[PDB]
Amino acid sequence: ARVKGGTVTRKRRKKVLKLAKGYYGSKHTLFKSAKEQVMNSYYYAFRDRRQKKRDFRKLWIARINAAARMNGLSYSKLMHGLKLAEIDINRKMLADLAVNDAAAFTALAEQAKDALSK
Amino acid sequence: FEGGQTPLFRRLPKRGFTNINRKDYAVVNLDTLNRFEDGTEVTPVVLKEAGIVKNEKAGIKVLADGELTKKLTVKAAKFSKSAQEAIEAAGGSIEVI
Amino acid sequence: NRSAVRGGGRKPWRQKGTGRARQGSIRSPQWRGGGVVFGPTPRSYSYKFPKKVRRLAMKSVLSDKVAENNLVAVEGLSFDAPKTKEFKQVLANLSIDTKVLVVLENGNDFAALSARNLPNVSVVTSDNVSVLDVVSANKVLATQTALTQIEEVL
RNA sequence: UUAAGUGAAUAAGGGCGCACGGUGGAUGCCUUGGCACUAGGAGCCGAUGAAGGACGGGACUAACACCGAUAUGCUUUGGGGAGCUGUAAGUAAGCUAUGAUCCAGAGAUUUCCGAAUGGGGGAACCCAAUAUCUUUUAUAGGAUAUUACUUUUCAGUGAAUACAUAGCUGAUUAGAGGUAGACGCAGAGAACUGAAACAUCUUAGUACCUGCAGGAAGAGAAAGAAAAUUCGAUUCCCUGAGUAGCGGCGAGCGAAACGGGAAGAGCCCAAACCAACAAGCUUGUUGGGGUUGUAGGACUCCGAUAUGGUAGUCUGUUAGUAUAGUUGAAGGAUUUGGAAAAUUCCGCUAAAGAGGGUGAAAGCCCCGUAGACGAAAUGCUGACAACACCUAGGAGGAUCCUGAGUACGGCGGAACACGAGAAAUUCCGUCGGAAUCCGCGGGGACCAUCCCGCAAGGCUAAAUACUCCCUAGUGACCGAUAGUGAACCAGUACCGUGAGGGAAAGGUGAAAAGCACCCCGGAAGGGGAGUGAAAUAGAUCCUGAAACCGUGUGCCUACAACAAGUCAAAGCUCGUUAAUGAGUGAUGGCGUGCCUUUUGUAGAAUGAACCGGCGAGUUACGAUUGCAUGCGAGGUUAAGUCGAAGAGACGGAGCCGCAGCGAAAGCGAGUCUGAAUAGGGCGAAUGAGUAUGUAGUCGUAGACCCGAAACCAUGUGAUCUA
RNA sequence: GGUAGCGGAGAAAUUCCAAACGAACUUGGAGAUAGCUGGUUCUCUCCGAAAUAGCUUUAGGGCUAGCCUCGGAAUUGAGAA
RNA sequence: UAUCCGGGAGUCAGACUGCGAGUGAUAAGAUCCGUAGUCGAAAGGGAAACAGCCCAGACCACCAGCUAAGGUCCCAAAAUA
RNA sequence: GGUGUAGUGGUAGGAGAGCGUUCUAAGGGCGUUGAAGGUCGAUCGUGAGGACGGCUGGAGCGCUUAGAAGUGAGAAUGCCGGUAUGAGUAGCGAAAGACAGGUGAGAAUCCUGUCCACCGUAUGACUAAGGUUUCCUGGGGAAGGCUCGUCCGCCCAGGGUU
RNA sequence: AAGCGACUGUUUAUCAAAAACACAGGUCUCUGCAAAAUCGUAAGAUGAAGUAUAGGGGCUGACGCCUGCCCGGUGCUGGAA
RNA sequence: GUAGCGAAAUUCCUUGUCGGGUAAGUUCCGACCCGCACGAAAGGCGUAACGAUUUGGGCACUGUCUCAACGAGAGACUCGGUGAAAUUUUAGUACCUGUGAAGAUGCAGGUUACCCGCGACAGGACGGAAAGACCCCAUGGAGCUUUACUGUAGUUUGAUAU
RNA sequence: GAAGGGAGCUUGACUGCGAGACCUACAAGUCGAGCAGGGACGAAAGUCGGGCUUAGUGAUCCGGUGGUUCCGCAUGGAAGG
Ligand SMILES: [K+]
Ligand SMILES: [K+]
Ligand SMILES: [K+]
Ligand SMILES: [K+]
Ligand SMILES: [K+]
Ligand SMILES: [K+]
Ligand SMILES: [K+]
Ligand SMILES: [K+]
Ligand SMILES: [K+]
Ligand SMILES: [K+]
Ligand SMILES: [K+]
Ligand SMILES: [K+]
Ligand SMILES: [K+]
Ligand SMILES: [K+]
Ligand SMILES: [K+]
Ligand SMILES: [K+]
Ligand SMILES: [K+]
Ligand SMILES: [K+]
Ligand SMILES: [K+]
Ligand SMILES: [K+]
Ligand SMILES: [K+]
Ligand SMILES: [K+]
Ligand SMILES: [K+]
Ligand SMILES: [K+]
Ligand SMILES: [K+]
Ligand SMILES: [K+]
Ligand SMILES: [K+]
Ligand SMILES: [K+]
Ligand SMILES: [K+]
Ligand SMILES: [K+]
Ligand SMILES: [K+]
Ligand SMILES: [K+]
Ligand SMILES: [K+]
Ligand SMILES: [K+]
Ligand SMILES: [K+]
Ligand SMILES: [K+]
Ligand SMILES: [K+]
Ligand SMILES: [K+]
Ligand SMILES: [K+]
Ligand SMILES: [K+]
Ligand SMILES: [K+]
Ligand SMILES: [K+]
Ligand SMILES: [K+]
Ligand SMILES: [K+]
Ligand SMILES: [K+]
Ligand SMILES: [K+]
Ligand SMILES: [K+]
Ligand SMILES: [K+]
Ligand SMILES: [K+]
Ligand SMILES: [K+]
Ligand SMILES: [K+]
Ligand SMILES: [K+]
Ligand SMILES: [K+]
Ligand SMILES: [K+]
Ligand SMILES: [K+]
Ligand SMILES: [Mg+2]
Ligand SMILES: [Mg+2]
Ligand SMILES: [Mg+2]
Ligand SMILES: [Mg+2]
Ligand SMILES: [Mg+2]
Ligand SMILES: [Mg+2]
Ligand SMILES: [Mg+2]
Ligand SMILES: [Mg+2]
Ligand SMILES: [Mg+2]
Ligand SMILES: [Mg+2]
Ligand SMILES: [Mg+2]
Ligand SMILES: [Mg+2]
Ligand SMILES: [Mg+2]
Ligand SMILES: [Mg+2]
Ligand SMILES: [Mg+2]
Ligand SMILES: [Mg+2]
Ligand SMILES: [Mg+2]
Ligand SMILES: [Mg+2]
Ligand SMILES: [Mg+2]
Ligand SMILES: [Mg+2]
Ligand SMILES: [Mg+2]
Ligand SMILES: [Mg+2]
Ligand SMILES: [Mg+2]
Ligand SMILES: [Mg+2]
Ligand SMILES: [Mg+2]
Ligand SMILES: [Mg+2]
Ligand SMILES: [Mg+2]
Ligand SMILES: [Mg+2]
Ligand SMILES: [Mg+2]
Ligand SMILES: [Mg+2]
Ligand SMILES: [Mg+2]
Ligand SMILES: [Mg+2]
Ligand SMILES: [Mg+2]
Ligand SMILES: [Mg+2]
Ligand SMILES: [Mg+2]
Ligand SMILES: [Mg+2]
Ligand SMILES: [Mg+2]
Ligand SMILES: [Mg+2]
Ligand SMILES: [Mg+2]
Ligand SMILES: [Mg+2]
Ligand SMILES: [Mg+2]
Ligand SMILES: [Mg+2]
Ligand SMILES: [Mg+2]
Ligand SMILES: [Mg+2]
Ligand SMILES: [Mg+2]
Ligand SMILES: [Mg+2]
Ligand SMILES: [Mg+2]
Ligand SMILES: [Mg+2]
Ligand SMILES: [Mg+2]
Ligand SMILES: [Mg+2]
Ligand SMILES: [Mg+2]
Ligand SMILES: [Mg+2]
Ligand SMILES: [Mg+2]
Ligand SMILES: [Mg+2]
Ligand SMILES: [Mg+2]
Ligand SMILES: [Mg+2]
Ligand SMILES: [Mg+2]
Ligand SMILES: [Mg+2]
Ligand SMILES: [Mg+2]
Ligand SMILES: [Mg+2]
Ligand SMILES: [Mg+2]
Ligand SMILES: [Mg+2]
Ligand SMILES: [Mg+2]
Ligand SMILES: [Mg+2]
Ligand SMILES: [Mg+2]
Ligand SMILES: [Mg+2]
Ligand SMILES: [Mg+2]
Ligand SMILES: [Mg+2]
Repeated sequence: ARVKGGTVTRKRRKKVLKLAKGYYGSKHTLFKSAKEQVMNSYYYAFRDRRQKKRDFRKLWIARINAAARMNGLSYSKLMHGLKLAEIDINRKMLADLAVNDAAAFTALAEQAKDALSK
Repeated sequence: FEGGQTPLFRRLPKRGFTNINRKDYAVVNLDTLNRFEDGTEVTPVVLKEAGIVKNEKAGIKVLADGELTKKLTVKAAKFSKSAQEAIEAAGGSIEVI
Repeated sequence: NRSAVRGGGRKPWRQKGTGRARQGSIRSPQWRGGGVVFGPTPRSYSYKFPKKVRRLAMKSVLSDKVAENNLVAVEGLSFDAPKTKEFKQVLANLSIDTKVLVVLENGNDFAALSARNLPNVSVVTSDNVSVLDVVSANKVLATQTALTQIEEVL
């Protein structure tokens, strides 16, 4: 009852290689290099699915800060004022308003400043 | 093996001897004797046929572990004193084959 | 194994200096053409169950056939001469078309011969019947004398 | 126009994706051949020249195969019935219904070397003697037969030496050598290893060497096993049992009897004594006699000249069987197809629905199978007969016989599971050395009693071991890196002085139908034209992966520091298993491979050039635990017999459990210690086991795989070098 | 032509004995042994150490304990804070 | 959670930091103990990079929110508070 | 099955549950109207992995339940095969050749001629061993020849040792 | 001109050619012949078809001048109460 | 411990001290003798001749050197032909300072740097080659020694048999 | 309030044990009230299974000596355990 190698080996390695399409040279051509690279890609992918959330929050914060400065306020003062005024609009929506609906962002800033004054 | 520490058996001394004329008896108790009917003649052959004693060794010895309730004439290689008393008190008898 | 393969006595090359991986024989298992590590060896796969378990198994299969009503008992199977066409007609008369175990008493040679060549028919003598035969067969066609002998055997 | 600012596109080359090629031979499928076994057969061949070879034989002949100067074959007896002259095509020449080729039995021939044997020799070569024959006028030349050595027997010759003997000659007799890398018996006999070192011990009386064999061998007919009272040659299987024991009492080694089975078979001499013969009253030859332990036999009396048996025979007669063979049922259509066995529709056969082949998968096309039948010749077996060989009862003991340098003892070794130990029993060497029926040996030192037996002589079938071979089959065995090293011209090529080591290498297609002809080219090789179902099946020929190499291009790339990715993303290109699509990607964020080994490795520690294939905890027998099943104070069979190499049935011998305590006698739900009704220990009260399956772990085995320097035992080497 | 490995030969160097001689080469014991190095191939779920003590011709090995895991029994619940 | 019974292990090279001692020179990323933590076997955030320090334990998805250590002029998220 | 609460880093290592490979049995299927295998695809599942299409291919193969294992490779300076990198790089192995003519598809390299040059106690002439047809004649240019080749100690066919 | 070795020779094929080895000479010692010595289980060989002016073994090393003291210890040789 | 010789192939202290030789001499020669630790056949001292022996001095001679220059040839370089190898995890393969298994092309900060080559050099890749021979370890191996342990061939002595 | 010192008598520096504890990987080690046998001292209570406490020691195998109602390879002995 001999079980010769068969085709499972080729199938598994081909799956890895297909995962490695687009890599540089041997990193997509050769199974060993491809696998080693695919593992690093998995490591980076898992790590970046977390870093991606940080990056976009950072981006929204920066844009909100610019808009707040134009309206006569710092980012920190704006957020403190919004918390005082009970505004729960998050940073994603705030950044979108700053870029697209400048009037709406200005209205938000006015309420924030009023809460700060009170 | 103990990695060189003197093993336990080496620490302990040999003891005793085996008697060449050692005799062991197949043991039977009064509870097993209860399986027979009153007036029955209990014999080593009877026990072997009944399957109670497949190997009789040096002979059947009857012991008084349980309580006997039937009258029986018991034939065996040996009887404990308590076993003989119980058999006879039950109205039976004992014979040393 | 490496001991049985042909040749392979000498050391292929010296232990040190050559720069190659150290080797002991050209027949080592990692070598192409080298011996096999472990692998099949002649042995028996047969074991025995307790007699009581064997008897229970036989009774169980026969009882299962009867309960499902797949046991067809016939008064007798007589063929003046062996003729598979006649026996096939007998199966048709009994309305048996699936796999059948035909159980015959000893000596019913004409019945045995006439039935054996049918693709769906397995012929066994009442004295020689096994759990595997009964279980394989979808229906059991037995003669009355065969059933009597079976009852005696069990 | 001037000035300031912004500023795409381009690719020498490269990257990614995609498409198409090449290289290469993985994968799939397949199989010439293997592997492990079962049943039967056969277990030897050689001086009547073997095994193994060399050289030859064909119309062409390098190789294989076959054959031997009668050479690709001869004769004969059978089988078979149309082609045949092998592989192996191609010509060429032939044979064959007057029966070829082919198949089986028997026989003829069978060069040279080889034990090789007339002598020699560096195997397959050389040179002789004797006698007969042959060529030549004659020598030279050729053919045939004999010519080794030793052993047996005989005969003649024949020394020192007289007789003799020895030697020598002749005749006669039977040996040599090879195997089957197996099995048996014997002589001689390691080391690594284990003991965690090592010497006793273990490995192990193993490996190796040598001798002798036979189809089996060896053993075997009690100076036995025992002590239930009995059994009645030997061998082998189960069990006893990992028990009793042995053991630096360590590591380990390790029985036997009883019981259960397989198979069964018992017989001959020596001696006493008798008859004859011969020499020198005994003493050798011959024949009779006799064969043993509840002692036998002689010998002496009686009575029977039967009764049974055999392990004999190239003795037939007969049957069966082995080695060739003959016969052997049943399908046509329709659809797809190059092709039907596939599909569909109706049939038919089956004592045959095993299997193989046929243009794809066939019960009905072919070879077969079930079944029936068959042997001139030669073996083998069995019967029958014949011949042959064994085969006597009773009663007495007066006397005689019943195995001698033997048994046994001392010393020294060895074999018995038993390592000198308290050590029987068996054997070897050396020395000493008995008795003999009122006798002798043994029952584990030894003695007495009792019981059992009768050595120092021989033979003996069956059960048992093994398979180089032959025949017929089998396989939850391999399927071309596997399986034999070898599927193929393999023990070849190749390597080495030699012993010795030792490969690689399978697949066109159903069928060669193996690409006529034309075109470029010196060819090779291509493009057409053809064959074909298919030629991207074109001989490197099935499929045709990856590495690797190249052509084409959709996107990107010449201010950038990059473990090469991932996350975010414009632009461009494209449109899928239609999915909140795909390729590419300027630019930005983060970010030091995989493995091993480490306290800690991106590590400047180790491993990998890449790709593919192959490549490491298995099996057997035991121990133990869990889980599962059956039975349950019970559980269960082992060997073995029947049966398909099966299940199953029988087989209860044996094993585990139901009672323990004690070193042991022994006692026993207790027991041991102890003066003890005391205490305490171990047990019971307070019960579940056992057979099997399966899994985990362990032990014995190489024990998860690879790796030493080394050790030991046969051999091969002084063609280099001293 | 002779001397052959437990050996030969050596104007002597451990020197030569078929391109490696403190003991040739080949085959076999043999898969020598290796407490040493390397290697040991699919996946997911639950739990998850140790690098300590004692003894060891023992120190980079091993044995018992400690620490982990799986199953089970039972308790006047005995653990932790 | 502890015991106790049983099956299966691996571990016997530890490292650093804080605290308490010895050895050392009140040296060593030294050595040897005690004690706690971390690493080992732990990814993430901070300490530029930096196993052992500070914060904190990743079953997963999210272009949601609040905080820890540590930070808020630019690189670089947030006070030129 | 629903709700709730809690939990779900992990080496040595323990436990559990699965994926896939070959083969066996049974059942039920699929295949020249194209099986396995190969290749491509934007497909499904929590994982090992499973489908479905297009192309290639040309004859065997799935599925369900159970059973048995030569059952899974990426590393062993592992074995075998193939192919890379270095790289069109090292090297092409002691020395003199020139030209004309010829041959031929093709000439630095083959033939002929002329001059030149080299060895000449040899690099000449004989022989022994060893080699074993390498000798001669006629063809050939696949491979071998470190380039080339029309040529050769090579290949092919005949022949040659008195 | 000095050291070493007298000299010609020999040696680690393939890192050492030398002061190392050999050497003629010296000395000690064994050996009466089937010698001693050596190969071999033995037979049989060499020694040697030699015979103490010969043969084996140890040391020293041409030649020249020389070679002192110790016999307690260890070997050898002899002795034998 | 005599003769002889003695900082020696022997002298550690040591480049002993003194003298010769040199401008200058740890070497060399002569002498001295506190001979660490000479010494008489494992010979002492000396010695003509000899030495591809070791050592020091001198003459001659010179590219050995001051200190390099030129020339010839072969390779290297360009072209045509033929065409390897060690190595190699994949590489789009900078510098400084720092960090880190404490010596970074690859990590941090900063700096520098258009793309691809050719001829040269060898600082680095702890470069290649060889599983370090030094060192330590293994209850490894081998050869050798001896008043290590245990045996044993031989040799010898006695008893006994012949 | 002696465990230091002195005196008288003595031999408990006892035999069989021993609930329960400590220590501990094991093997071991340590303490022990109390029960019985038979005692020393003391009027009695009562103390005594060595010494103020903690070292003064060595597994097994093997062997010697003594005791023993144990075993005794057919049985009685023996040999030997
Ligand atoms: K381009
Ligand atoms: K011969
Ligand atoms: K054989
Ligand atoms: K040994
Ligand atoms: K060992
Ligand atoms: K026999
Ligand atoms: K056993
Ligand atoms: K031991
Ligand atoms: K007779
Ligand atoms: K056909
Ligand atoms: K068929
Ligand atoms: K016949
Ligand atoms: K004995
Ligand atoms: K006996
Ligand atoms: K007897
Ligand atoms: K094809
Ligand atoms: K491309
Ligand atoms: K990037
Ligand atoms: K290294
Ligand atoms: K008691
Ligand atoms: K008790
Ligand atoms: K059970
Ligand atoms: K079990
Ligand atoms: K193994
Ligand atoms: K194992
Ligand atoms: K020679
Ligand atoms: K020499
Ligand atoms: K446990
Ligand atoms: K600490
Ligand atoms: K497909
Ligand atoms: K395996
Ligand atoms: K590899
Ligand atoms: K290459
Ligand atoms: K290249
Ligand atoms: K030619
Ligand atoms: K010399
Ligand atoms: K000399
Ligand atoms: K001299
Ligand atoms: K010289
Ligand atoms: K020398
Ligand atoms: K002299
Ligand atoms: K001499
Ligand atoms: K001397
Ligand atoms: K001399
Ligand atoms: K002296
Ligand atoms: K003396
Ligand atoms: K001096
Ligand atoms: K000196
Ligand atoms: K001076
Ligand atoms: K000199
Ligand atoms: K010299
Ligand atoms: K010059
Ligand atoms: K490092
Ligand atoms: K360099
Ligand atoms: K050595
Ligand atoms: Mg594989
Ligand atoms: Mg977050
Ligand atoms: Mg072998
Ligand atoms: Mg290498
Ligand atoms: Mg093989
Ligand atoms: Mg005929
Ligand atoms: Mg001859
Ligand atoms: Mg050992
Ligand atoms: Mg025979
Ligand atoms: Mg037919
Ligand atoms: Mg049909
Ligand atoms: Mg023995
Ligand atoms: Mg004797
Ligand atoms: Mg005797
Ligand atoms: Mg008798
Ligand atoms: Mg026999
Ligand atoms: Mg093969
Ligand atoms: Mg293949
Ligand atoms: Mg092979
Ligand atoms: Mg194709
Ligand atoms: Mg092909
Ligand atoms: Mg710039
Ligand atoms: Mg640019
Ligand atoms: Mg380290
Ligand atoms: Mg490497
Ligand atoms: Mg020879
Ligand atoms: Mg020779
Ligand atoms: Mg030396
Ligand atoms: Mg050599
Ligand atoms: Mg062995
Ligand atoms: Mg956890
Ligand atoms: Mg010890
Ligand atoms: Mg430290
Ligand atoms: Mg670790
Ligand atoms: Mg961390
Ligand atoms: Mg790490
Ligand atoms: Mg906040
Ligand atoms: Mg900011
Ligand atoms: Mg400020
Ligand atoms: Mg978590
Ligand atoms: Mg398949
Ligand atoms: Mg495998
Ligand atoms: Mg590989
Ligand atoms: Mg280069
Ligand atoms: Mg040349
Ligand atoms: Mg000359
Ligand atoms: Mg020629
Ligand atoms: Mg020619
Ligand atoms: Mg060429
Ligand atoms: Mg000299
Ligand atoms: Mg000389
Ligand atoms: Mg040399
Ligand atoms: Mg030299
Ligand atoms: Mg000398
Ligand atoms: Mg001086
Ligand atoms: Mg001076
Ligand atoms: Mg001296
Ligand atoms: Mg002297
Ligand atoms: Mg001298
Ligand atoms: Mg070139
Ligand atoms: Mg640092
Ligand atoms: Mg640095
Ligand atoms: Mg980077
Ligand atoms: Mg590096
Ligand atoms: Mg290096
Ligand atoms: Mg090393
Ligand atoms: Mg007795
Ligand atoms: Mg006795």
